[PDB]
Amino acid sequence: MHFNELRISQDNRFLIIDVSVDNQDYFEDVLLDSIVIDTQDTFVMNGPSDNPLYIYNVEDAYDTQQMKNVRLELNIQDLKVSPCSTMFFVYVKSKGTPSTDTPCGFDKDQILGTVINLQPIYKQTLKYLKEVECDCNIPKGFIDMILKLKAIELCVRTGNYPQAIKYWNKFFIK
Amino acid sequence: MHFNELRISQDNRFLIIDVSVDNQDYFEDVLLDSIVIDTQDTFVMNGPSDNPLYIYNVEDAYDTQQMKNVRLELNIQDLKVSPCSTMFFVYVKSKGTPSTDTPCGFDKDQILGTVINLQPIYKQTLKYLKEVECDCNIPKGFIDMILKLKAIELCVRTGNYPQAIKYWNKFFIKNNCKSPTSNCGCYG
Amino acid sequence: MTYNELIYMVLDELKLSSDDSYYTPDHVIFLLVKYRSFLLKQRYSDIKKQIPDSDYQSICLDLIEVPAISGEPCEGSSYLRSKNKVPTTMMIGNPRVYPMDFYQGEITYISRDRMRYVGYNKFLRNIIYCSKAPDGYLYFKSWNPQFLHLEKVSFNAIFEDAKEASEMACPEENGTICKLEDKEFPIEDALVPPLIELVVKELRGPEYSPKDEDNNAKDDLPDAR
Amino acid sequence: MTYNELIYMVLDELKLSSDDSYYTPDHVIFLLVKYRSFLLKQRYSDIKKQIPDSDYQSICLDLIEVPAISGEPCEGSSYLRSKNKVPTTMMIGNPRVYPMDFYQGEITYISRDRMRYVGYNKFLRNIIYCSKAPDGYLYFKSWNPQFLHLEKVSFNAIFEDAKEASEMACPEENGTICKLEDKEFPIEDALVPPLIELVVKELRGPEYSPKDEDNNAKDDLPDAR
Amino acid sequence: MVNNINWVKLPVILDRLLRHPLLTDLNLETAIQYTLDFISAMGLPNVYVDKIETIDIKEYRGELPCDLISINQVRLHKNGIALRAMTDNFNAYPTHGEPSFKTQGRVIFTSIKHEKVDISYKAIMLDDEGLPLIPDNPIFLKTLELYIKKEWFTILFDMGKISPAVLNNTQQEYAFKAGQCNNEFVIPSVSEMEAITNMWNQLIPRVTEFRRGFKNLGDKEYIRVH
Amino acid sequence: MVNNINWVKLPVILDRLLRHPLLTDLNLETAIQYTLDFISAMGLPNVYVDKIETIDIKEYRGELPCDLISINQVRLHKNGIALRAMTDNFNAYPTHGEPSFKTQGRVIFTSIKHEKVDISYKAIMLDDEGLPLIPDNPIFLKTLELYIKKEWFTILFDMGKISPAVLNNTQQEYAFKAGQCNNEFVIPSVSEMEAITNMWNQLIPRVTEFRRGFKNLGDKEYIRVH
Amino acid sequence: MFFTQEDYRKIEKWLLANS
Amino acid sequence: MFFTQEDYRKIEKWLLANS
Amino acid sequence: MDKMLEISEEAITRYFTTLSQFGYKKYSDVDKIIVLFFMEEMLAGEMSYYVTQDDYRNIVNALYCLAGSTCMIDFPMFESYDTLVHSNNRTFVPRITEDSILRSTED
Amino acid sequence: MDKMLEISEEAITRYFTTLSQFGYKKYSDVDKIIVLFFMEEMLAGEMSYYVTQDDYRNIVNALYCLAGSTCMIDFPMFESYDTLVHSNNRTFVPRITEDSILRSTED
Repeated sequence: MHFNELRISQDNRFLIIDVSVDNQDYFEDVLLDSIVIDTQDTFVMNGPSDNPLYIYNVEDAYDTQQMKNVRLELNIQDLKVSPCSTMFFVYVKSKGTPSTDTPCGFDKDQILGTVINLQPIYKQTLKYLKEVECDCNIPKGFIDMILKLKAIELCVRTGNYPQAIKYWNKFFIK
Repeated sequence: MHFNELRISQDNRFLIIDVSVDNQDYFEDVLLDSIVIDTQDTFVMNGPSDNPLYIYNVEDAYDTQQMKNVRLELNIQDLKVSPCSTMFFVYVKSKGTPSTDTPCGFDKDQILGTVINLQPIYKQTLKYLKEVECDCNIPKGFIDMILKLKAIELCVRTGNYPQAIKYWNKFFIKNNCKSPTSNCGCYG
Repeated sequence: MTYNELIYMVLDELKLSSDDSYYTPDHVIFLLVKYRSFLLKQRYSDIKKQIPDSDYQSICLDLIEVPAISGEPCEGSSYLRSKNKVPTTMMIGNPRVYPMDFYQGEITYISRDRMRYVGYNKFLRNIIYCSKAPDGYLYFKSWNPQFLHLEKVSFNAIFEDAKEASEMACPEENGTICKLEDKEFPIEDALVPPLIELVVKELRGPEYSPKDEDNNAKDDLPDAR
Repeated sequence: MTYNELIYMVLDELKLSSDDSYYTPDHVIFLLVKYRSFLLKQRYSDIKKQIPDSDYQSICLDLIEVPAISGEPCEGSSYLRSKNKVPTTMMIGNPRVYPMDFYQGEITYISRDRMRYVGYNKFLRNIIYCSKAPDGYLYFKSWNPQFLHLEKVSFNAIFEDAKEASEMACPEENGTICKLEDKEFPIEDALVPPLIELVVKELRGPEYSPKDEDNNAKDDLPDAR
Repeated sequence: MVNNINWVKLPVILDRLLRHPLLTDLNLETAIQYTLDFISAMGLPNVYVDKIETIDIKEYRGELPCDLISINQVRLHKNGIALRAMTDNFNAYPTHGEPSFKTQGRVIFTSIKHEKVDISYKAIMLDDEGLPLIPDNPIFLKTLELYIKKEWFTILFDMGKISPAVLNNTQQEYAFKAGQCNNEFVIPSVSEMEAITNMWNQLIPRVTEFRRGFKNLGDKEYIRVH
Repeated sequence: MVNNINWVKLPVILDRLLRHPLLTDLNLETAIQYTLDFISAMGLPNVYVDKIETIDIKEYRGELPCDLISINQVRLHKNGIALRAMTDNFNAYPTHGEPSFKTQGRVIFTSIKHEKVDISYKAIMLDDEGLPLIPDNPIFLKTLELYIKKEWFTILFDMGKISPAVLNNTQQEYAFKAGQCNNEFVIPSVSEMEAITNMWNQLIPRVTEFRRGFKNLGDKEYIRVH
Repeated sequence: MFFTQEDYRKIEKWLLANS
Repeated sequence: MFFTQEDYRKIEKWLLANS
Repeated sequence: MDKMLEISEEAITRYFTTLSQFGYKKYSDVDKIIVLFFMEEMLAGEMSYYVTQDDYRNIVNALYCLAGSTCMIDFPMFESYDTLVHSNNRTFVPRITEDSILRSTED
Repeated sequence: MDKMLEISEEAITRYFTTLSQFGYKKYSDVDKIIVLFFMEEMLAGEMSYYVTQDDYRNIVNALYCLAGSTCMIDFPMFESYDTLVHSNNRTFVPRITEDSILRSTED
């Protein structure tokens, strides 16, 4: 099970989630179960936390192949969070048993995808480039921002979300 | 032709390949011919080597949408190679003729995509991660690891495969990884 | 001048021309190199003077990354060492490691004892260091991780053995010189007559000494046989 | 240079080529090893001078925990010690025990008398100390119970007997050199011609001396037999 | 002090000593001892870490912190009144006033039975290893280098392995740099000269800054206009 | 200083040193070390780069800039009032006025809980490699040349490879050029002498230049005519 | 955590396992 | 795997609901 | 957890490996090893019943201070397939060159 | 673009070539390399959709400060056939020596 697109809308008003189940033959029995949204405040390592930001159960929408693909567009202001200074964690679940021929390690019910707003980062890069235009010297804040973004990338791809939030809160919010 | 999912499983077992011909009607006729796997030791500038690591002819199966899309789950132990210290070259040959009026260059019967295990490289980079916190000092290890990875990335994206092999040999050929245990770890 | 000229000058002064001679040219080579080192230390250790370029010699080194002790997470940072063992230098000249251009680069060559405590100064953190370890190789250390990428260097110094450094000499434009006898002997021409005199004095007396000639299960030297 | 080259230089200067020679190469090894220490003391004991890298050797030791006296409770804290007896260092060089990496770690080689009283300074309670006991072993002492886990150290010094420390030489990359003749002799080239001269002078006179050659139940040396 | 005490690790001195071929057998074990000797012989207060730590008094006695080297002041925790040196010879001994104190080892002998006292004391800045941490001031580094060099050359000269002229030159250089370092670490900064000026020029002298923690030693003395 | 501090690269000094064949074994490492040593020993304030940088105080503590060496002043961001040095021993420690500051390492101990302060400090002009950058004043270059030569000849004389007369001459020359350099960099220029003149001649003395950033220290004191 | 139903069924299955 | 208090509360409440 | 186990085993094995090669480890890092294994036995014992999710958050965010502190403790690696910027593999398929009253359309 | 990729590939290849010959490159130059490949990544991904023409102008004018800054980054060469002073290849073809009412006249 995987993500098709997991993006925040360019208008900074919707959080786009478009999930799908993998096309391989032995997820025929497997479906999509729920969508749980967490922020940098309510995250826990062991799956979604209690009192989450927004829970979604997918039988509610439909009345079986329609249930294998889902698309959500959440008005972020309705979630009562800041679209610019929020890092969303999007969990998904399966509620379904694959066949007995699955190769090992592929049978995992849950996934996760981190989300942030790239507009503030784009504005910071534009500001630093404007500074570079004057006298052709590289500000050190620009290199610091680049390397800290790469640090958060490494933390996310290695799954070390606690230190990822620590860096986010320490550098890209305050 | 294009690649949908080209990856090594994070458990260091399976070299995952998922090819699918383009959905545009120009390429309706063209079909996949074979899958040839090469490593940095059996690589040649043009086309696959005459001593590859694995061959798979598509036509030795059901023969049309099944022919247009093919997927493999090759186990690496059968290939007698190391998942982490190896860089695979995936060649896909197409059999057919694209209909005329397609813009040129799109009608490339052969496509190539490389593979590397990024987990051990992240393991190396985590050692220098915390240098980012420490101000007053340049995070030199972090920068060095990032540039080492991006050298391979750019040399791949520009088609400069020989220098990519040279950089892989210089940097990451001595990578270590936990060999997957044959007894399948049971969970779900 | 080459090894051949010096060797055959010593031999001709000794008149060791017959192939059936006890003292071969290898005796001459050994004595010449050891007396070279002896004369260089005798001249350039008492007080500091100018060493000409002729007593200096160059080698080519290929560097490989090695662990400090072994492959372990907590055994310390890795080093760069030459693939082959490095001749010992003489502490009389200007030893220098350069990146194949003498007039460029700063790769300091320091004492082995000093090299333990080095690089802590904030402005000395991008300087590459060298020292011939007790293993015999020339280890490299620095705090700027870029040094590990370095692949090939040269080393100029007044080496202890002229022969060892001559075997490791840099390739020339024409190519490698196969015979040691065709290589340039590393000594100034102002020191050559003393060297020839010392070596000829070394082998003059022995040249006319008696041998144990008889094959009789007996020591025949007391009888001057 | 190796033991073989020095040995055969001495032999060829003396022309002891026949197998039926009174003075065998073993005499040459003995004299060379003793005159090496003699020359090194004569040169590097008067006033402090730079010692080259050629005079040193690295031995590798395997440490074992031993009681201070016996297995009693009140007999003091235990010490580590080398499994085998260690060569005696000369007091002219830069002795150093290092943890298989010369450029890292702090193990201090001190005198026997000093090591009785070390580590009372609160900042020096984590420093490992070394000395050669009258037993002939290298004993280790510290106030930091972590030291007792140490398993291997290498000791670099100008050892007083080249043969002993060369026999204890550390394994090379290729492997151990079985024959002592193929190992490397520990001396600078500037001290080699004097060493050969001294040994050759030592055995020149005895080489041509008479023997008690008649088997007649008689001493035949007064008659120059 | 005009300059700032940026801290660096001890082997920064061995970076510099072992340039000299006659000092190549020096070690961190020797560096630690001679560095502590130099720190104490110089007695510069800017090299120590200012710390404050409260303790309780059981009966005219209190436990002292582990890292204490000197006491800037002692005061009562509740009043804030500072303590003086105890001139009394019979403090905690009865037969059949203003508070004071005395410190010898790990014990502080106050004149109060049961109270908590605040001690502002000085210690040594340590490293991640339990070792001393030295200033990187090149004057300080050069003077410490010369101290260690002078000691080692004194040993070698007692042995007869160093010419007397060499030792005389080393002692001369060390003496000049010792004076230089002493002045460098002592002469006030501009901000400290404002404190000294405010202390110096006082139409109505202030002579009771010991009761406070010398808080108002440096405040300006403002006279109203009439 | 009469002249201007035009910056030039470190290897200039090695271009000048290595003309002496007895100094051909010097390297950029030794140049860097002895250049830092010389810059610190002379302590010339015109060689350092004046910078101003604002920090925020958390609770009587603040983070200090990385390149700081000495602080000219510290003031409050909102009011602009300068901070004197701390005379207190119990600054942030409570029990059961005039602002001040104190700096030891990378931390500044001020007497204010939550405020921003401006710090005017001095650092080193650095090179694009990231190395110290020296003036081209040939008096400075000559004195640094003689400093490095004096250290090298001292080391050689310790081994016994230099005559005592040569070392004595080198020390004498370096001493004279050190005095010359100190007078070169410290004697006021014509405009600095105008500032000093306006500071000296004052019918109504000004004794509050520190509250401002010594801004009006050289301001001319005008008297109205009657 | 966010338990799914099937996990609860597993829990009661294994609890009534010692029935 | 790891449980907190709340996880046990959910599990026990869900047990009691269906008993 | 089953991972605090692995980290603790790795850390103490590295500790004793260093004490085998060298004869000294910084006690400032022995403190970190002590904290680490004390926490793991705290969480794998009878005291794991007193922890809320807020306590879990605090414990994890405090243990991550030990991650790259010394070579004995490393940053753990989890199986992750995410990133800060994701790829858009959606495809475009309009219906016979049609549009809505305002915009485009697909299948 | 397809040219930022080439410039970055050349720049990092030169960087590692220097680190092969030498063991040191200025970190003031590594900063320019970092800026360059960060821009290359950002413009060739999902972040380019926020780019206006003013943003493109500013980005190009900021990147050209990197052009001759180091040996690694070099001035790009584009296909151009122009100049500040263009040529005059027009030909004069008078007709029947005919002046117009005021001006001359050609075909």
